[PDB]
Amino acid sequence: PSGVEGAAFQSRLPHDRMTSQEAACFPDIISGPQQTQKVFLFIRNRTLQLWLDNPKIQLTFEATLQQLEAPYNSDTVLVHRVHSYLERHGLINFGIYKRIKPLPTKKTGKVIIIGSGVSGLAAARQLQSFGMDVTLLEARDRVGGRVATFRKGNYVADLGAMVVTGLGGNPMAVVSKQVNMELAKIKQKCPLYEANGQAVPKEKDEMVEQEFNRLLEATSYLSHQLDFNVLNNKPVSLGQALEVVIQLQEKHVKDEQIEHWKKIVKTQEELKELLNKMVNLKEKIKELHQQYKEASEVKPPRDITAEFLVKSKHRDLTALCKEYDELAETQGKLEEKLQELEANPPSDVYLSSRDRQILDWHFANLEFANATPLSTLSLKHWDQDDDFEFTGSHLTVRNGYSCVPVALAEGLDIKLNTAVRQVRYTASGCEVIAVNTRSTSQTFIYKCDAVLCTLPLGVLKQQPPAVQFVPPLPEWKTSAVQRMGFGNLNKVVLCFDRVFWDPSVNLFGHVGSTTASRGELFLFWNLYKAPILLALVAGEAAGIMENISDDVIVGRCLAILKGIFGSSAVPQPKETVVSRWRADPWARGSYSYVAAGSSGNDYDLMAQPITPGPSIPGAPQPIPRLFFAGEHTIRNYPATVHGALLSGLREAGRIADQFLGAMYTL
Amino acid sequence: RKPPKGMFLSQEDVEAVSANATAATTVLRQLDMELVSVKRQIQNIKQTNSALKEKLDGGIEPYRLPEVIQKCNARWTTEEQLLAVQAIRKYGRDFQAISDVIGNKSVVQVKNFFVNYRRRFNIDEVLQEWEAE
Ligand SMILES: Cc1cc2nc3c(=O)[nH]c(=O)nc-3n(C[C@H](O)[C@H](O)[C@H](O)COP(=O)(O)OP(=O)(O)OC[C@H]3O[C@@H](n4cnc5c(N)ncnc54)[C@H](O)[C@@H]3O)c2cc1C
Ligand SMILES: Nc1nc2c(c(=O)[nH]1)N[C@@H](CNc1ccc(C(=O)N[C@@H](CCC(=O)O)C(=O)O)cc1)CN2
Ligand SMILES: [Cl-]
Repeated sequence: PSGVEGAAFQSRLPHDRMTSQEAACFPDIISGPQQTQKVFLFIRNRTLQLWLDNPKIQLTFEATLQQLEAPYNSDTVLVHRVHSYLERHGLINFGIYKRIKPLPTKKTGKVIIIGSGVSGLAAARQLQSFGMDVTLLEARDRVGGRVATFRKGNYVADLGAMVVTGLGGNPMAVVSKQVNMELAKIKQKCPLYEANGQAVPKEKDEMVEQEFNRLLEATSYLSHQLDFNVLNNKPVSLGQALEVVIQLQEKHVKDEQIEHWKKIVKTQEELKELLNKMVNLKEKIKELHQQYKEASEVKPPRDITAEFLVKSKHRDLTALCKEYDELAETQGKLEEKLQELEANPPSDVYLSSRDRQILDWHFANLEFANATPLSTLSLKHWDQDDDFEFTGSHLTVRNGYSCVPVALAEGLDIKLNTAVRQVRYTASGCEVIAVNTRSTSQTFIYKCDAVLCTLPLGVLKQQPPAVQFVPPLPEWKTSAVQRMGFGNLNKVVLCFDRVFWDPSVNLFGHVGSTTASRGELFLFWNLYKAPILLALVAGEAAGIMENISDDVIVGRCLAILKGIFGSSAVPQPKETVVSRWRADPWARGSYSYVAAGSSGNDYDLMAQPITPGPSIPGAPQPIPRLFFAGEHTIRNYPATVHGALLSGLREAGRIADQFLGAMYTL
Repeated sequence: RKPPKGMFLSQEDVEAVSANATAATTVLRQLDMELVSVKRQIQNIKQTNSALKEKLDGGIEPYRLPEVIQKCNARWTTEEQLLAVQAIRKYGRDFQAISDVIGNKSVVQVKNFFVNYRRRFNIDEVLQEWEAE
């Protein structure tokens, strides 16, 4: 989209309609005349346009007002209100931009942010901008968390987030203009090689892909039309549904085979009844002929009964011969009708074992995208976020995604190697207990007005806990934590000192031998101008490979590659890295997924701040004090970098609203 | 709205395959058995029909009588009247047969004969005797 409407679209807003959030801050406007609403929308869209046109610099209220034509600049209060609203909610003036108005010298309020991945960093920048005192506590010796790059010389390879999933409506589009990420498109051509190392003809590839898509569509029918979402009081998983659909297709193949062979028998039976008639008729004819001869041998002269006998038998014989010729005509029709059926059998199987292996590659691919086996995904909600996908091609950060968090960290107060152990939140304030990761005896106490927790869902799930909340979190929250899924997936980085593969081929697949092992090194990426290959480990394989040494993993990789490019070809790698996100105590998995038994609503529950009870009995309802962000807290964009970024922007706005108060809601 | 084309999925099907842990394997084996059962039935009739065909080997060639064409005649010779009377006795109403037997008299000519000589050849009395056979 273009113009002011493009700005709305790029900000994930409907251009011609006010949002729920906007209603809450502009109740006077949304409940008033349509014309006023249109004025508001234009001011909002235009303000967004100005910011998006040049996000490398702070868009001020004055700057905004100066670039609105009449009569829109004829209501300065409304403009100021809209501006503060957008600014507060992070729709403008987020990221890294050179500021015009210096930061307020005296700060207001103290916030401790747990974790310095993208959600934490984004929130910190916002809070600092709003004038709050902010400190981030990070367990690792680095920033960016699940955004982890690997460097040696010029070789650069992401072990964590790697893809920017389309720029249309993506906040990373603004970030990419602010930071100098080198974005590169991803050619979707992906040849596959069977376990024996020989390539898959692109006949099969297409057919199997189409079937894979047809099967997904089929599970959606099972879910929405037949309401097949519960089985034995248990939520149905995508895996289960697919197994059912496949079994039904196998059943149909056998049902058709049966009806085909039954048509043959039915016809085969008509034939035998006709043949029996013919055999009996031939006997009758053979007998009549003999009689007709005996009659014709009574030489004339002859009385009229003798003559009658000859003529009579003659007629009866011809009549019967006519009957036989008719039946012989029918015999030729049935005989040919059989050579037709015998030549046209219905298909033999639903899937040849080769077909099934290739199909499993596609499932492995889906298991990789969702970082979890298909048997764990909710059939009803696994794709609940599909309607919010961005437009444009998927891209990779050529110079490593870490450039983003590293940049976002500039000028923030971050305490590295500080692992939070306990979070105390009271009517009067919070205190956070943390230790030094390099010598656990060293203890730190941080007092603040509010705590923003961006601990990964994997960490929140840890049992026994890694981080203790005092008082314990309420059941509505802990249950949401128990219900949601936290997946896993791994990468193997193979650095060579020379190329040996097709450099224009962006990525290619290895088709596993069995279903069990479908996710084992099923895909290889060739992503940089550098000579590096990245191997993926997905589904059930992800968890198991983590228990296997690097050498055995790398050995398997080389074995696969030798099978594809030739044993002579592929040289020994210069360096290798294997990720193990599940074992990583600061992540304990890769990212969330909608588990069977869960739903999107759980993501909302993860987001809801906690407000402690009163310190003094009979005292008024406190302020909320414990807040949450992270990839696992944003229903519409979960499991991504943009999702984490948006979650931080959201909490920063909510915290600032709570402790600095809104100006803009009169 | 509906399942993708060629994919088959009824309420009834689904319930059967999901009723228990190995309901699917049961369904598929019970069909493998019905399938094997019907190919035994094919082999058997194929063999039955092979034998029956070899019984009709040679067809009805030695039994054909090269049949003469000969034109009509609206005149009734004594010979023909007697042939007809006997033909009626054997075949009854069947005008086509009676015509064929006499050889030179059309169906209409035969039908007429029935009326014209009904009296003289006690044709009703003859017909009632064909009816007792
Ligand atoms: C293998 C993999 C590939 C991915 N690929 C993509 C992709 O291609 N595209 C995409 O958009 N997204 C991708 N993601 C998702 C993306 O990386 C995450 O959604 C996002 O980076 C998470 O941000 P966060 O701040 O919510 O989480 P985190 O980065 O986990 O932030 C949390 C921080 O808290 C720290 N912490 C943990 N415990 C403590 C403690 N006790 N005390 C103090 N600090 C603590 C962590 O170490 C971390 O720095 C991928 C994720 C993985 C795992
Ligand atoms: N939208 C989209 N969103 C996502 C995922 C996805 O997978 N696609 N997966 C999760 C995030 N992790 C990844 C991991 C790998 C890739 C990746 O590399 N994907 C394919 C795209 C898959 C697609 O067609 O949607 C590509 O080559 O561009 C993208 C996101 C959650 N959000
Ligand atoms: Cl690390």
